[PDB]
Amino acid sequence: WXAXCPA
Amino acid sequence: FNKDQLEEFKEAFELFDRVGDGKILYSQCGDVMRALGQNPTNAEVLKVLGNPKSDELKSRRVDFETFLPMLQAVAKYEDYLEGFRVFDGNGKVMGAELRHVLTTLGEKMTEEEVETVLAGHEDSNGCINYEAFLKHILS
Amino acid sequence: TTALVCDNGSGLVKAGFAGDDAPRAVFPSIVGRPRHQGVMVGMGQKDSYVGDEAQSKRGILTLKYPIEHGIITNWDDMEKIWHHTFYNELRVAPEEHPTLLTEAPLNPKANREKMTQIMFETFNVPAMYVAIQAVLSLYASGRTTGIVLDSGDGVTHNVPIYEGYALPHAIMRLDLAGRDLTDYLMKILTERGYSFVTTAEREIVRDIKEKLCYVALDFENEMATAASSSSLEKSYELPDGQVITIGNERFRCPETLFQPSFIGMESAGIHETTYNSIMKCDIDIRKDLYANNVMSGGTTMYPGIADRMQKEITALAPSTMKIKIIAPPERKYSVWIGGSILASLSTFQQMWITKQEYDEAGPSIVHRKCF
Amino acid sequence: ELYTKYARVWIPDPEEVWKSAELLKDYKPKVLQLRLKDLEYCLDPLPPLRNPDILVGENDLTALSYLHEPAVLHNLKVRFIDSKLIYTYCGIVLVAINPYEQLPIYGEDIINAYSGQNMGDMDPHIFAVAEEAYKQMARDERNQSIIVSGESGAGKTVSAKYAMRYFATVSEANVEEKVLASNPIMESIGNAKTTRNDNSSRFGKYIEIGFDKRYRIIGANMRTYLLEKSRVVFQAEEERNYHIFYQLCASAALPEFKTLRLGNANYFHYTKQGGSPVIDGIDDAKEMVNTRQACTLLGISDSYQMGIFRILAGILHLGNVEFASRDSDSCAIPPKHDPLTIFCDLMGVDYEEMAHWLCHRKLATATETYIKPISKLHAINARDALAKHIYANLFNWIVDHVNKALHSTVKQHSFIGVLDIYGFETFEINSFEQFCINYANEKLQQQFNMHVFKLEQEEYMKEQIPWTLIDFYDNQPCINLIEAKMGVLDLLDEECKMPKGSDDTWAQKLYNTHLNKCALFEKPRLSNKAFIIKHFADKVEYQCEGFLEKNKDTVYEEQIKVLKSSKKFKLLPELFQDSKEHKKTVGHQFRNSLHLLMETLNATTPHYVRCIKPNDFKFPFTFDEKRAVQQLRACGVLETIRISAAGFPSRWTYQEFFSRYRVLMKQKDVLSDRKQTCKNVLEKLILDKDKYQFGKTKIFFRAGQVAYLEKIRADKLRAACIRIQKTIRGWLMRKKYMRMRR
Ligand SMILES: Nc1ncnc2c1ncn2[C@@H]1O[C@H](COP(=O)(O)OP(=O)(O)O)[C@@H](O)[C@H]1O
Ligand SMILES: Nc1ncnc2c1ncn2[C@@H]1O[C@H](COP(=O)(O)OP(=O)(O)O)[C@@H](O)[C@H]1O
Ligand SMILES: [Mg+2]
Ligand SMILES: [Mg+2]
Repeated sequence: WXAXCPA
Repeated sequence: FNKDQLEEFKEAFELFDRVGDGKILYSQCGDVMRALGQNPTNAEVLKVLGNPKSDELKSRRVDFETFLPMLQAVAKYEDYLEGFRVFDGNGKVMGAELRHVLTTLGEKMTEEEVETVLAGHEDSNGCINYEAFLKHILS
Repeated sequence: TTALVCDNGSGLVKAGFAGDDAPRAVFPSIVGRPRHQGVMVGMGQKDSYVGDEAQSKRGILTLKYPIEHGIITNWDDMEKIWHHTFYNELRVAPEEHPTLLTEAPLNPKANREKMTQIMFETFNVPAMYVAIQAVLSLYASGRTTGIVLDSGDGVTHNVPIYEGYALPHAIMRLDLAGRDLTDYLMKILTERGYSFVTTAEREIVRDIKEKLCYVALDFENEMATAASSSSLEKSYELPDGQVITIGNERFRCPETLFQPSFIGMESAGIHETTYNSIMKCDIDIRKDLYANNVMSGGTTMYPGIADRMQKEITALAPSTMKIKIIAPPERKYSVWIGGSILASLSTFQQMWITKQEYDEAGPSIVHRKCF
Repeated sequence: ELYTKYARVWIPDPEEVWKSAELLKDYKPKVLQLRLKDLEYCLDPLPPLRNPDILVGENDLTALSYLHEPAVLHNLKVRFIDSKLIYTYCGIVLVAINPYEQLPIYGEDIINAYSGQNMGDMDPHIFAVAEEAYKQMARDERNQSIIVSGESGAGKTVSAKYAMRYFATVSEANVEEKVLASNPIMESIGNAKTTRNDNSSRFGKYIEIGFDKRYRIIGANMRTYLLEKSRVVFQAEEERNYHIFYQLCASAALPEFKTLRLGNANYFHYTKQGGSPVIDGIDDAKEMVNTRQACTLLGISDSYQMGIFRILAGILHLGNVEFASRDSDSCAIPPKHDPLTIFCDLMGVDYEEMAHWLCHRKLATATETYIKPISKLHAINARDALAKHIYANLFNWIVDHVNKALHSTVKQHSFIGVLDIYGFETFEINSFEQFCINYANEKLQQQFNMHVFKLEQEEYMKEQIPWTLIDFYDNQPCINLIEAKMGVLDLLDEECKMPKGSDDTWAQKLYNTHLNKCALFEKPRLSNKAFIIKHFADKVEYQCEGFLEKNKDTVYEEQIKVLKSSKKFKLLPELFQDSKEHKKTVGHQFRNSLHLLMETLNATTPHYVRCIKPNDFKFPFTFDEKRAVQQLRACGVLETIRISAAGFPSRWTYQEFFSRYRVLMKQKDVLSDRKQTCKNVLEKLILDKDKYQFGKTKIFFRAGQVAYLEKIRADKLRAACIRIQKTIRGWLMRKKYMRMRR
């Protein structure tokens, strides 16, 4: 992703 | 018409009286007019008679004096020739075609009338010279 | 002309033509690169590998996935995976054919924009569309009311749909998926003394997960039982003919979908998220959602998972309600198949975002028209 | 405007589509008085007008001076009842009315009497068109084909008998006998009983007569199109499926059949549905023996005849197979079930393998193979698709053996073709079978409307004056409405796919898409269930009910493989012997097949034969106004009449006009080049050339100008003739005087 997770 | 013609016409008229009263029938009026040199249509004859009913046409009798105004009224070549050229272009006319049209079209005649008009006018081939037939019927 | 219909999972690529019975190319969505200095001059040189080539060579290679958690995260390799699919797998010039692209329901909105831009600029696709997975599962399963549960390699999500109205607030995404089952399986396998460290070695584990794992109907009874006997224990061969032997350790991984605390998620787990997705919906709908529960995606394939889902959800729902689970063996394909149907419907021809309409409007258009 | 007192005029009667009236007082430049029991009448801001009787009874209808449904309707009535003349022409069209009474007219004398003879010169007869087709195949090598069109029950097949028999005589080989012997085969497999008659044709049939380089007949080729596969499974109350089932069922007692283990027709789901097994007036029971004679004479060995009936027993037994459901999702045949047991022993496949594949759908990919259970409704739709897939192949194979016998082993130079296809149609329920029938008739009548326009343009380009004066009715917006994407067939195919779909949701999509968009589609007031199409003839209302179950085929490859393996008898592997075609829905198969037919006929000059069935009850040699009008509308004849009527309907040659109207002549009328005479003479006679065009060959008048020229002919005729009779009586009685006086 961009925040709460690695992607 | 002068008095002499009227006298001759009255004499002829009296010759046609088959009942003896010196009169003819309305139905004889046309025959007398044509016999006296007039050529009225049947329509003209009925018109000058006043479109008479069957009964007076067959039984009412008139003397010459009552006939006379009617004769006067009835009395008062190139079209006939073109009319014959209608039924022709060698100047002849078939007897069969003229017979058919005269007995089935227009003012249809009886076979006896047609046999009396056409008698002697057809040749061995059965052709009528209409100029000759016209001269004959004008005679 | 026919629409190509394409799915990018995290885990696989599933591809074919609209109106096929089943997908025509399947392969892993994986790009390999050589870890090494190649020794032999005059060997052929491969700068990279795409898809199942890399799966063949894997012991020599770094294997990267361009997609994880349903997000495209490095683009120049994903472009390579599509280039491989159109030119090598299906052997079509894509410039002739329209296309469908497939995506998880909440993911970052830039993902749609770039996924559009690649198609129109790079290939000059005639027209395109992007469709929610748990929608297409309903087309495949022949229904217009249900709660889909769909779980990929990389994302899991409920979607309630009722008579063709998708119901946005209802819709809840988890990021548990078969990948995090896999990593957890490696960490438990270390407990029995096997360490599967590298990327290809991870995929070796992933085949174990696909073959041997099953869902405990009662967790506590079998967790006692595995202490009580050999009987559950079962064994498998590594590629080199090593044998490895696995006990309760094989069911315990499926169980992390039911108790995410094992992985250290905070959230409910798929049963409780399903029931909460129902409860967020209106009371009128609910009797019909309970009537249809559609398992989708590959993660649901585990033996018995449907019977676990029914047993656990029963204890939450009111006693009278009929609750019923629907689980066709197709289901791993069912998200492709639904796209196969959808792209063939003549009504759909209105929907394609056309190359003209994009070239005029620009990739913002995908947000407006598509969903 | 001129109508005299004592003209005659036509008025609509409730039960005779027109009645004649006279008009009792002269109309004036809005109220009327007429004699007929005596009535006033009225106008809106005219009645039709009645042809002078000489024109009545003429064989060519476009000879008439005034053209309107009354003038055609009674002219055909008088020709049919009074003169006994069934055959009539309009333009190129030939129109036929079946007597239900045999005639001399088809005799060999007449056959020779037509041969060689130009289309005007005889009186009309069916041979006259075939003769034209032949001589066009002479003049240009191009093929000529003949199109025979009309209601069920109106003698299309008979007109084919005559069209062939003409070539059989005028063209040695058997082929006339062979084809005439073929009929009970195709009529057994392809003809059916429907609400308006038994022995209707449900398919459409096309025969090519083949010729060598010198136009001796060599032989013939049989093609079939537009087969109504959907009837085989499902039916509406009055109806039967195709006769061959009932004939076979009626022979349950007979020993050869006895192993087929048959039952009275009520016993089987496909026959049972209509509750109406008996054809009135004809028992089918012994008609099989006439079919089997026809087959044997036409060379199907008795082994294959037993095979054909074995398969039909198979299909009827298949229909009784039954599905009981575990679930919404899944259904299984009950564990011991009689018709599937019989079906297996008839067709030599393992009971358990059909019991498995009926129940399941397989799905398989390159890596993986899956077996799906399927619901009761899908198991039924599977069985019915299978039954249709057996039947339409069996049909298409029997047609091929008939073709083997009928082909002739010499290179064919060219061919003339005879087409037996069923007319545009209206019933007081209409259903997808009628939707297909009326779709086909739309294409056919387009081909006609365009070919006519070509031939009129040709006849104009014989001549100095241009085409543009012509305009013609155009079918294309309706064709698109049915045919073209997002159209009334397309949404029907789509509703098959969409996950839950019904005649209601289909109708809803129809209205959403079209209802307010296009002038040719309408909803009735009183229901959602149905819709109306304004076809070229008429508005037809079709129900949505049952379009879907009739629309649908999907064959399971894995079921048909079970049969295709069979080892008991050698027909069944041959039927299948032979892709996407397994997918297609009935409506799409019909679209394709109609395009095959239409490109078969677009390549080929048409000739046309109608049939208009004079009365419903089949009373002999008698007529009803109302049916005949409806037929003439449905055959586009009334449309063609109106179109010509505002056209230039009349043609004369200079010779025919001048020779007729010499009665009008006076010597300035005659100048040695007759063209100049007519073209001069008319300039005074009629207001302008706009009424009367001149070509190099011909003289062309507007409508109504004949009746004026007739009137002036009669007027001048009596103007001369009564004046002649006036002199002939005049002199004849002059001579009567001179003879009587002397
Ligand atoms: N039969 C199976 N049983 C259990 N897990 C499976 C099975 N098949 C695939 N998986 C796992 O689930 C994921 C693949 O599911 P899939 O539906 O292909 O994901 P996506 O739809 O995102 O491509 C991978 O992690 C794979 O290892
Ligand atoms: N020209 C004709 N001469 C004699 N009988 C005819 C003629 N046309 C029709 N019929 C009668 O009506 C029927 C018309 O043919 P049929 O094959 O039964 O229906 P169609 O030919 O209209 O499909 C024949 O069975 C016959 O009884
Ligand atoms: Mg998926
Ligand atoms: Mg017939």
